[PDB]
This record gives sequence, C-alpha cells and structure tokens, in this order.
Amino acid sequence: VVVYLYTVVAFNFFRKFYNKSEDGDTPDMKCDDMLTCYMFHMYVGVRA
Amino acid sequence: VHYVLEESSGYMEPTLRILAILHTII
Repeated sequence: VVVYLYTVVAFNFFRKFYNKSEDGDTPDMKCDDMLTCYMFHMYVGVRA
Repeated sequence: VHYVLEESSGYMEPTLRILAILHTII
C-alpha cells in the first residue's frame, strides 16, 4: 500500500525522471503507465 | 500531459465515476 502511494505521487508529479534508456534515445520502462510504474517500484525500489 | 484510462474493453471508465460517487455518499 505504501509503495502504491509513492507510485501515484510519482506518476502525478515526476514524469521526466523515470527514463531508464539504454544506449541513449530509447525512452522505455518509464512511468507512462500506472501499473508499469507500480511494478517498477515494487520490483526495483524495494530491492535496490 | 493528459491522463487517460485506456487499458481495457470499456466498463472501467464510467465505473470509476460511479464508484467515486458511491464513495462520497457512503
């Protein structure tokens, strides 16, 4: 629940940061989707 | 710049509004 709260906050206020592009100019795995951003959080930010 | 609920075969966009209405009522 707390990670979902952080996810909605980031989706609403931080768009230009989740830019995990490889080799440059490949913007993907961003926060352009609520479920994608929630999975990214719960999978990377917890274990980081 | 525009938040959109484009993820299903309908029945998810109006249900959110009716659920918010029911939540405020309750």
